[PDB]
Amino acid sequence: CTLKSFTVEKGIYQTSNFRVQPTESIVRFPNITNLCPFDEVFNATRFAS
Amino acid sequence: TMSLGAENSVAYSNNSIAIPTNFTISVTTEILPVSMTKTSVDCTMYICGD
Ligand SMILES: *[C@@H]1O[C@H](CO)[C@@H](O[C@@H]2O[C@H](CO)[C@@H](O[C@@H]3O[C@H](CO)[C@@H](O)[C@H](O[C@H]4O[C@H](CO)[C@@H](O)[C@H](O)[C@@H]4O)[C@@H]3O)[C@H](O)[C@H]2NC(C)=O)[C@H](O)[C@H]1NC(C)=O
Ligand SMILES: *[C@@H]1O[C@H](CO)[C@@H](O[C@@H]2O[C@H](CO)[C@@H](O)[C@H](O)[C@H]2NC(C)=O)[C@H](O)[C@H]1NC(C)=O
Ligand SMILES: *[C@@H]1O[C@H](CO)[C@@H](O)[C@H](O)[C@H]1NC(C)=O
Repeated sequence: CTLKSFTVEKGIYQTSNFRVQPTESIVRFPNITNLCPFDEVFNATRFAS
Repeated sequence: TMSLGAENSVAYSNNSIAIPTNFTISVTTEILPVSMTKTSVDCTMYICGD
């Protein structure tokens, strides 16, 4: 099926790659460390007028 | 300016001839290519890598 026929002659033939290999997905990123100061504005004792 | 070679002049004249009286054996080399490197290519692997 890589020569696209049903009869092949004597000799050596250089075929292709038709086998299918399953794959996964992965992702990596640095360490989240420097958070924003949301507590000071959302958890303040007194809010301005 | 390049020089074609050393200048010469043969003393040509009728009723005159020159005959060698000794010989020399010379061995010379000659190099000729015959074949090159056999190579093959994979289309899909080269074009669309994985
Ligand atoms: C404003 O302040 C309030 C109150 O201080 C804050 O709400 C609190 O947030 C914390 C965030 O950790 C909550 O704590 C959690 O509580 C639940 C049960 O309600 C627990 O299951 C959680 O346990 C997990 O985390 C622990 C580490 O803390 C692990 O050891 C554990 O194994 C679990 O993984 C966690 O303790 C807390 O309940 C709330 N409290 C209230 C009343 O909502 C709010 O987030 C602050 N706002 C801002 C914008 O910062
Ligand atoms: C032809 O050439 C050869 C090569 O030069 C001559 O042989 C030389 O002879 C002299 C004297 O006999 C020697 O000293 C050399 O060593 C020889 N050379 C060799 C052997 O390579 C030879 O004599 C010449 N013939 C004539 C008739 O002149
Ligand atoms: C030889 O050559 C000379 C010129 O160099 C010429 O005059 C003469 O006639 C010639 N003789 C013969 C026999 O060829």
